[PDB]
Amino acid sequence: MADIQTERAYQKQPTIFQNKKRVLLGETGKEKLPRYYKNIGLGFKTPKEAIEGTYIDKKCPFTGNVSIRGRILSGVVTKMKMQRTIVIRRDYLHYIRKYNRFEKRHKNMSVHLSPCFRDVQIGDIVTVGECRPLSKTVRFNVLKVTKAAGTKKQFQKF
Amino acid sequence: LVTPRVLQHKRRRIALKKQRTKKNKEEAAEYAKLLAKRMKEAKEKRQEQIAKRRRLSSL
Amino acid sequence: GISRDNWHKRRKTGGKRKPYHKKRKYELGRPAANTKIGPRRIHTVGVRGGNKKYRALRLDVGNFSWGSECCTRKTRIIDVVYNASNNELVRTKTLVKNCIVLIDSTPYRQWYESHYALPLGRKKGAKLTPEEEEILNKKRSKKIQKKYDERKKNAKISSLLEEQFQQGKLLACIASRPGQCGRADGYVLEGKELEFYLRKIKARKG
Amino acid sequence: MARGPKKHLKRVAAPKHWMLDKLTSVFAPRPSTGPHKLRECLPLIIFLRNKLKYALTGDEVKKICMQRFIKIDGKVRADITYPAGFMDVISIDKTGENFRLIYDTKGRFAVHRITPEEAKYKLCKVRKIFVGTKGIPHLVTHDARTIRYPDPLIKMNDTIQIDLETGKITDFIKFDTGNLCMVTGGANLGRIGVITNRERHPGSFDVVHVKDANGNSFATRLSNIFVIGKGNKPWISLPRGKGIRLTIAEERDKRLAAKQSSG
RNA sequence: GAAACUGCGAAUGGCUCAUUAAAUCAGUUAUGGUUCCUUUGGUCGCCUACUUGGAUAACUGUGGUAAUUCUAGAGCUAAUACAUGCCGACGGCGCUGACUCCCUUUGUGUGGGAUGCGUGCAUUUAUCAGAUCAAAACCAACCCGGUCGGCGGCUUUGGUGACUCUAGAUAACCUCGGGCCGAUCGCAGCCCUCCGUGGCGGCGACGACCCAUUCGAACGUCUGCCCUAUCAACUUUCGAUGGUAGUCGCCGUGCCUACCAUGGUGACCACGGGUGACGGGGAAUCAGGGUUCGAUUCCGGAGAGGGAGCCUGAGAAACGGCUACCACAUCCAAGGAAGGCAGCAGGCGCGCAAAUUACCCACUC
RNA sequence: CCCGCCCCUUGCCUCUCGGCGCCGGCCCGAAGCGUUUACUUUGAAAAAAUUAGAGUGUUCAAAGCAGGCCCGAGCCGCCUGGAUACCGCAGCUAGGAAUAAUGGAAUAGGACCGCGGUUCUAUUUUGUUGG
Repeated sequence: MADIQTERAYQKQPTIFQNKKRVLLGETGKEKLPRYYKNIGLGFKTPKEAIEGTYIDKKCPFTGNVSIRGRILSGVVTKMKMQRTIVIRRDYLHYIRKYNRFEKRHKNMSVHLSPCFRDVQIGDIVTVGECRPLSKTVRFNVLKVTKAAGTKKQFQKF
Repeated sequence: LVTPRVLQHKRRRIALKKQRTKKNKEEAAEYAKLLAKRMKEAKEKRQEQIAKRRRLSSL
Repeated sequence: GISRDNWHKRRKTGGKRKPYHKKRKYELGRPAANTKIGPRRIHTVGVRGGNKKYRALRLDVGNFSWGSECCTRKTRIIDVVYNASNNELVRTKTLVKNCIVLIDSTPYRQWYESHYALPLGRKKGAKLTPEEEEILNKKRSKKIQKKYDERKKNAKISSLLEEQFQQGKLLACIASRPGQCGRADGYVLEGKELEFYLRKIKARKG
Repeated sequence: MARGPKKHLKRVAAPKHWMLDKLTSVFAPRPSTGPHKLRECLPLIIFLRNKLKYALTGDEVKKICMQRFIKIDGKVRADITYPAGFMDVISIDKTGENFRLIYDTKGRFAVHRITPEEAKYKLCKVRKIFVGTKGIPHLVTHDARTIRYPDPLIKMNDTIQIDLETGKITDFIKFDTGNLCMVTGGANLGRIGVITNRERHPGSFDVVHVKDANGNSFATRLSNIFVIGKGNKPWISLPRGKGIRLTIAEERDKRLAAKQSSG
């Protein structure tokens, strides 16, 4: 937060300016930064954690430029071992009409994950949404994380 | 070589320009009347709403 | 020729795809501008759908701004100091978006002196007294004080700013693509950026 | 083939609501660009020799249109093809005839003759509202007219009456439940009935239920609905058929009842 | 009215199936990531203007080369080609305030004010606004209902599910030879404190800037594939996967470059190899379930001897355009020059195997 | 086998803004949804030709999309068709709750304006503007 730079360049949000008006705070006060966020719409809600916290990322939709428009999908976490993204999976069933049986098939996809969510673990349900391309194999972003399935992450007393 | 025919095309050229300016006048006139009309209905509605609120407060 | 295709390059699995359609005009490169600082040379490039695109080579003026008190004046672009994409570009004095460059700093003082009625950092007051005091002192009756009173205590001007006027240079940030626009433009550094890039400059060189 | 735009459309590629044959040659007319879309057009020449049968060859239409007996939307047109579509008025003043292009319950452009008094205006849907320069508004319609300074309560999916003579709409209808609507595309076509209900989905492809005066309920997409007038009271003239959408059994019964194929 | 300059088309069609196994293609979706000739509808006033500047063709005349839709020299003359640039009606706006007037010296409360600069849209940058929620108690500056220290009563664009949207304000940027704002053409009428001028009216034609529309174009989403393991591990600084910044491009994007991280994929068959594999709409057989075929009239795609590069244009990496290499083949006075039938006919060759060097724009476009 | 009743009945509230009521006061539709899916049922959206198939006497048929009527011409005309079905998937919509997966408080938190302790923040009102 007090360090968010490690680059060879300065990191900041667009649509923010630093005024040089008035002078009198005493000790400390306004961190000289109002926060930027926006609504996503479609019944999805911005996290409190985004508005509270400090990160500079342009590829998350709660802060940076990128819309969610078109499709909405789900998935599940399978792996995370990359920075500001994850890998996910989609289990589904393919039918054959000669037989009357189904069979299992899965694909894997990457998708970008905001620094807002940091409570992710491998095995959580995840929700995603169609976006403009961000990268070669990223076309999506997260909208929501949830856990509501068998063998939960922490003991029942919630 | 200038002839009378030449000058007509230049006179009609400017007649259209003036006609155009007169038309953008009259449109904005009518729209202002219409716009200013609504500033009335809206006000009335607001007043009604206020009255309703007062009534509700009553009890 | 030099192209910006996408039907080359491996897929995720390390697979290759065999040659498909021949190169086309809407997937196309055209070599880099590589614009410097010098006397203005501009080339007009025909581009797709019409709507000509200006490529600027060797600019020497850009329209920077001081949005703290909202004045923007045309000023000369002296030299490059920091280029946050590469180290080599600074050495050959290449000018691209988000560089850090130097300016003359002249009209910003003229604007300040006339509007806030105070000079910046100065070598001596001896220079001022015969001429450049003629503007600063004023003969108004009535609006010697009446205008200027409202300008007072809105001109604290910060420490890192004031010291730079004395050198005659200021650090501003290119916020344009000169190779696409045909113009250099930008904003001048303030606040925490201006603290940051100083430290990078002193770190890297010297 | 393609490297740029195409300029041919064949017979069998062409839509089926122009009712083309298959024993005249490979090409079909193809409407040239204009305000209407080619899966919603009736090209001009198809009105003149595949409906009304004044002309017999395409060369005849070229000799007719040049004489300037033809109008479309109160202005004069003079080409073989023009893309007139739903809710436009053709006007031949020599014969003293006026047509209207509207849908049968079959879903094809019929002959709906009308008084010349009716043919002085048409009904136009609003599709987009766009603020122009210096605080001036605009309308956008399906017949691609941009009418400036509309009344400030008219919004999209409403319909507006336009005077062909002077533009500058005189009156309008507001989109509301229980108003009378016509369908302009989709599987249901040409049906007339009141709105009854609406349904909204955040996202796209909202639908709009409909009910008629024959006691049938059906639904269609939002963007295929067009308003014609207030509840059970069109502000236009209606053709025969009137959106009933009879089954095939009942249509058989009518024909053998009147015994009608001779006069 | 031949010829010639100018505008427009020649990127449509026609033909072939060689390439091509998540590619092509089909259904479904997305431009809030973009471009768009044309049509249709809007957009159309901050010693020259009674009309500006100077050359080219056809044409006239003289030539060269074995030869080409080759080409030189001389003498003319045009524009909606080419290059220039007024006027009208600016009585436009904000901030400076020479000054001047009244009451509180000033400050501050006032009313007018000469004199300056910028003040259409488009272009690039910075900054500001983009309003209303739920109540009271005193003090400081204050309107009205009204009075010579105090009570009650107000508050201001459009749109989407959602944008750093639309429109607005402020400070600037300006492309010239390289934004716009008509020096163009044809039909038929008028009016003059009045006698051919000063004025103006109708009907067209063409051109141009921007917005919308139409025809699309281009990328992107989800799902769907024949044979093979005597193909089981594959991919990476010769970018493989991701992060950060930049260049480029119509735009989104490792597309490309710098710096940094070490990922990505696979027994749910990757990777590799094969295909007498263009894909689909479909076709043959068939009780039910299937099997086999799809070069081929509609739609999509790819290619014009093999490769690569490029000009023009809104649109082409074009072959009835061009340049080069490679494989062919033609003419020649040996100096040079010219070519690409998987267009319709036709010939040779190949094979078990396949038509007229016909007639015609009347139909359909 | 559509309303309700035993405890439940399309589970709830909370309400507030824009209609319906009845005599200020009161009642009930629309707004969040019932832990999640498969399955099944209804809608939407699906190029033509082909195919199935309705109509029509091609001399019958393969086809085709036409055609049929009364008047000497003296009507200057009349009438009518160019249906309907189908379209693996996957995606979109609404109803059902059996069947097959998945779900909860056992190191407790579910219910009620139950209170305390602690912290942050919202900008409305005392006419307006500031402390």
